[PDB]
Amino acid sequence: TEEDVESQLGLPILGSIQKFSSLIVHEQPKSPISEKFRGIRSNIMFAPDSAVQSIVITSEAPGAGKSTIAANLAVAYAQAGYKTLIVDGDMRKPTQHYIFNLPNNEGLSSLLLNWSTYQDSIISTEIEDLDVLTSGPIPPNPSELITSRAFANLYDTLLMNYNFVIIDTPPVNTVTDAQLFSKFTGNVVYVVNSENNNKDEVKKGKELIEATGAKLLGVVLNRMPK
Repeated sequence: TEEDVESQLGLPILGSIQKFSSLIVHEQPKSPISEKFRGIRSNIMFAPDSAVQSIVITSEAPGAGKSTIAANLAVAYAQAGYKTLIVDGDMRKPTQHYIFNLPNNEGLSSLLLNWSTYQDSIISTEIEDLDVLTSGPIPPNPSELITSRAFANLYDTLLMNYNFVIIDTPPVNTVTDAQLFSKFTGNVVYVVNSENNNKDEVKKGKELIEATGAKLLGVVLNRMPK
């Protein structure tokens, strides 16, 4: 199935994740699934002259499990020794505060608008070397925030303070938020729901990501069978 997707979509497979509290890499660190997350990490970082310090994670459509992939990949980076930040850049339908069991009264949107401080907006989790910047309150104008000087300045600060930054984003099919964040990271990981029978959507997502000019590092195939 992996080889089918690699050829039909024309992208390398960074890893395939079987169907499977969300944080399997933390709760079951020796599991074969957790090892596949470590394989994704390794495939991103060892692919010579790439210096990847940050990535956008997006998907072809809603319901692909993208946010769970992003969170577990962040745990894998932290376990490998990277001081890691996961940013919930989906300010429309945020989920990282649910995944990590955190409040969402302060986060990305409030930080950018000066309603909360840097120090208050980023939370250190109970997992060593893993911090989370939740989305904050839902703004009426998310794309304006992403393209603001405020975000450009924040991004520079994050690169000073973290060895690796992962930005979860909305799916790429209807809004351009993922593309706008890709200006900053220069790098995108594409989560594809293997259960999605609409291959036009899968192919279109690749096209949309490539149109940014960012490096499409490869695909994470999710919800694979045993």
